Amino acid sequence: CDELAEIILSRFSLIMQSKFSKIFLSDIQDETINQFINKLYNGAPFIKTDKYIDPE
Amino acid sequence: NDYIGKNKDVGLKVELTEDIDRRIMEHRNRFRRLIFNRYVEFLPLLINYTNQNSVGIDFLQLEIALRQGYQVVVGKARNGVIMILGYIQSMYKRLTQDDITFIIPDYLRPDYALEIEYYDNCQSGDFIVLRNKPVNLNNDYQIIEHYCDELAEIILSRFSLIMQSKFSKIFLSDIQDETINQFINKLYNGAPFIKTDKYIDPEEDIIDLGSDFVTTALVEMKREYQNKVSELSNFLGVNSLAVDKESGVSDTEAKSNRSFTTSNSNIYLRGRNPFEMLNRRFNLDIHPYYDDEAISEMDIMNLKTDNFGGGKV
Amino acid sequence: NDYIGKNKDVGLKVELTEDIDRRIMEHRNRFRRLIFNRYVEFLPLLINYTNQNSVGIDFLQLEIALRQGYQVVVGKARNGVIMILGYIQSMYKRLTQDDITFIIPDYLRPDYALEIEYYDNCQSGDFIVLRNKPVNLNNDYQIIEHYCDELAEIILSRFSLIMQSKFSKIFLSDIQDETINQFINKLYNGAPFIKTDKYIDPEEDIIDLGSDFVTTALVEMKREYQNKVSELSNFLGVNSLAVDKESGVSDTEAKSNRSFTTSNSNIYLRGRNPFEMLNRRFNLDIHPYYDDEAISEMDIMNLKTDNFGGGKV
Amino acid sequence: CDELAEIILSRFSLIMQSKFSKIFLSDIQDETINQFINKLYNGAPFIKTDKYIDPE
Amino acid sequence: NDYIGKNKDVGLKVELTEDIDRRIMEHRNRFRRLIFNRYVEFLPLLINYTN
Amino acid sequence: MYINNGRINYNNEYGYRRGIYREPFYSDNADYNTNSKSYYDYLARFNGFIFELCDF
Amino acid sequence: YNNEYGYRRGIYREPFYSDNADYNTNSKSYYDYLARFNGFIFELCDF
Amino acid sequence: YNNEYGYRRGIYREPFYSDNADYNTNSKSYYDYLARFNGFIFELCDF
Amino acid sequence: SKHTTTLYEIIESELQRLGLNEFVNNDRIHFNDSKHAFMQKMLYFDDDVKQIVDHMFFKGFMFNDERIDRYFKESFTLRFLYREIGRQTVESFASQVLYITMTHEDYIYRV
Amino acid sequence: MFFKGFMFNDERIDRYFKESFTLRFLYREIGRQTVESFASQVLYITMTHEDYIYRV
Repeated sequence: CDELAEIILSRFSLIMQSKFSKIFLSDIQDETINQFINKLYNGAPFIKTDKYIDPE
Repeated sequence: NDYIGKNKDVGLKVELTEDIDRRIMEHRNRFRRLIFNRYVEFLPLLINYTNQNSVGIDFLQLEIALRQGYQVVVGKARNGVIMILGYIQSMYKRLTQDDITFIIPDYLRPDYALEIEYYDNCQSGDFIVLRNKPVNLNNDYQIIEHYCDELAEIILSRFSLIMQSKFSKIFLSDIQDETINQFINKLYNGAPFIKTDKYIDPEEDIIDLGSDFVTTALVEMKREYQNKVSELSNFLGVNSLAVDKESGVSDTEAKSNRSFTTSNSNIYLRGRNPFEMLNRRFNLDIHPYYDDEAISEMDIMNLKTDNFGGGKV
Repeated sequence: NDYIGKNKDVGLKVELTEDIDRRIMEHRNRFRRLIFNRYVEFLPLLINYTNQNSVGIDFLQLEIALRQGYQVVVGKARNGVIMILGYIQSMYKRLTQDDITFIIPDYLRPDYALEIEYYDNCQSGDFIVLRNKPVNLNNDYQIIEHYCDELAEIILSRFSLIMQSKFSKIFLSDIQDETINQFINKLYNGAPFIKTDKYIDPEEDIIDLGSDFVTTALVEMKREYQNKVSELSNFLGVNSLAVDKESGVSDTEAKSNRSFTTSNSNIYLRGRNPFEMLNRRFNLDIHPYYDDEAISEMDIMNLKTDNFGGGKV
Repeated sequence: CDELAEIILSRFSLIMQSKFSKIFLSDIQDETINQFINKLYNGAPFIKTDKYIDPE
Repeated sequence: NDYIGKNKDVGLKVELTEDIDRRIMEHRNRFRRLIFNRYVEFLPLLINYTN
Repeated sequence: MYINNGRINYNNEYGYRRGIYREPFYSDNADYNTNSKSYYDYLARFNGFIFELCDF
Repeated sequence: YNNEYGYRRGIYREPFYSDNADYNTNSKSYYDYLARFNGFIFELCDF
Repeated sequence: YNNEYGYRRGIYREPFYSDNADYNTNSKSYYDYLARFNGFIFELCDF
Repeated sequence: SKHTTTLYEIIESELQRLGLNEFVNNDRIHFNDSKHAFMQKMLYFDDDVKQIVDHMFFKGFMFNDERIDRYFKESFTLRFLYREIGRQTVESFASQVLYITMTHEDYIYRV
Repeated sequence: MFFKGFMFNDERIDRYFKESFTLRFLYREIGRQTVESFASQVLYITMTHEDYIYRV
């Protein structure tokens, strides 16, 4: 049970650690991001922006 | 000339991108509503009862009433025929027929009816009280609402990938270089050999624009869509465990838990347990079972041909 | 010499690109209309009934009327032969034949008919009332519209790939260099060995235009097209579960769910439940069943050869 | 149930996050994008532009 | 024309990101409650008796 | 768009009419499902007023 | 005129002579031009 | 006019003339502007 | 202007505050005057438009040289005539513009 | 219309520059919808590249 407890400690820590997110980098109050997220979350096959947002 | 709708003073319209975005959102909402409603219709039809010709119960109304949560009563009426009496209201001493809120015409109402009880080996009584589940801690419609949210989001992603995935061939040149129009005319029709000059540069001035997600995004999303539909069915009583056992699929092969979905189906089968009391009082054989199969023309032919069942994955 | 249609003063035509784009758009719209109308076309024929020779009932009109939403009345007329009496144009104590909105001729109108009810064990009555679905929360024709929109988008993408994917070989040289014409003539005909000089090197002056999407996009789009037509069929009653059980295709092998498509078919089979009331009243064996099979010459010969069915996946 | 609840947080956060869109980079009011998207979304086997907007 | 619910003076709403995060959190809590209650629901029915 | 007591004023009525069917968006009548047709049809709102103003 | 046999939609264009036209529209978009035109309609009524 | 025969939600806009407007909102955002407006409503009552 | 206002809208609003009218003018109505219209005025960078810009965007920041100031602010207001301000309000956008101007004042002077 | 009230000091420079501009784009469709937005962009480009145009 000592060997089983350690594995569960590692297995549970991996569950809580494994959480994914999408991170947008921009100026701290650039209201384009909020508009961009609103389009992206909903359906948006095509989004038009400028060169300065640099999606890649 | 060409046809367009009669002029209706509507004002200016938003561009095509906004139209497409609203169409995708409306498609997602419509799909969520459709699937929730369809599961609501499918729910009452899951459990079916054998030997329906024995008594005049009209089992479909019974199942519908049970699924909406009523405490339905079935028993013998003044005719002497077993039928759905009125539902019991409010309260969960033997019920002396004054507690039934009858729904039958007035002449078919027993003057003296007693609930069949497990004391006395169910050998005396008149009616039976049925409940949807033996112990109920969940609103079954909340489970459907829980997973339709997850199904709506996947469809929103799956439909957005369909509208996004459109390919085109793009020619780069001067804005009115009439060579391109000639070049496209040859290329679209049959043209094994086309002769041009060095300045058109086919390797880099002609660029193919693709979805970039057709290979992986479309395939992986349907896999996750079918997972969510699988989890919704297993959570409720919906199952295909009879066929799964014959085919030989496994828990690892088919991403589901047989033991979990088996017990969920038992929740409603054991809810119809009071039918054993009816089977014991009057000599009848009414046993609930899961309506696994919708009979088919091939199934009817297969039974006659004796070539029925089988198939190993 | 050549033939050309008589001069029609239509004006000036737009270029090939605009004509091709309009043709693709009309093709997409035409496909959407065709598939929606085809599904509406073969919707009534999904369910079929056995022992049609027992009663003069005209099952085809019955199914069409049920699908359109009517509440068809089936019962015995003055001739004494079971048929389709008129529908009921009212929302849903015994129906007394006054509520029936007759469509049969005058001489077939019963003077006194009573609905068969589950009281008295369906042993008395003259007619029954059928409805398309037991619980009716969703519009079937809307489900077809929801998926025909997703199928129409794929055909736009699939057809745009066929038109785009045209291959040709381009020769780069001087705009009137006659060495190209002699080169193409030799190359197109048989020419194992061609002799030129260094100023036209095939490594760079001869390039090829390719779709760049034939390897992947044509396969993936069709695979996604087959999913939506499969998702649409499973959502409705359309299924092939009788064959799938014999072959042994698993839940993950064919990207679909069995429990979902089984219960969907059960909505319409259980909708024809009142036909059980006819059997008890007049001794008859009429049971609905999904029409899973179209009779073939091979099948008729397979019956006599005794070799029917089999196989595995 | 505590370990199953953490997974659903991670599984559902992946469904909401995983939304695909195609971004066009150009000038903020360049009308060539609107004509491009309209052609691309509808059927358009062949599109003609110039070098100043390269799809690569 | 368009339909919108009757004006309710609720105040100012937080942005889409906060709403989505709260929705995900409530979804997780709801699933935990549902599965725990379902296991408690079908626990009594595991064992059955003959005759 | 009417002359009352010898004075002409243009009032913009906003009578609301709602149709049951959504616009098909796939019929051949809606060519390209673009914006321009709306702009073309907007200016027809002023035809009656223009004629009455010319007469006045 | 517009005589024809086939029913290909919206591919035939007709040339015409535009004797006069004023492109001086004092707005940044067609929407703002139409708004300015509504204002001008009101003030023309007043005038 | 707003006559419609096909219903699509929220894609049609109508121009209008904005005779007057004041964009000089001494606040860093709409939220703080509304807070300032509450304060100003109390001050205006007193005045 | 689908999200926030454009520079043209703010300048037009301030010009309307000043009391100017583009149509009726001096008892003769012109739809597109080409002299008093708000457009063809912010493009020629009239004195009123320069005062408005100096009041709102570059809050009281003026280069010593007159021609440098005029050309720099004309370029700024011409480049972003129809663009929408990034921030929620015009004060935050004005503060950002003023900061960027002050930080690069030496490069502007030399260039 | 396009270079709204903008003239270079020299007559020859101004004439040659503006005529080369109106020749290179004689048959090109106009960007940015309305004329005035395009005129503003052209004026911005000219005022920005004044020194280079003058010396070239």
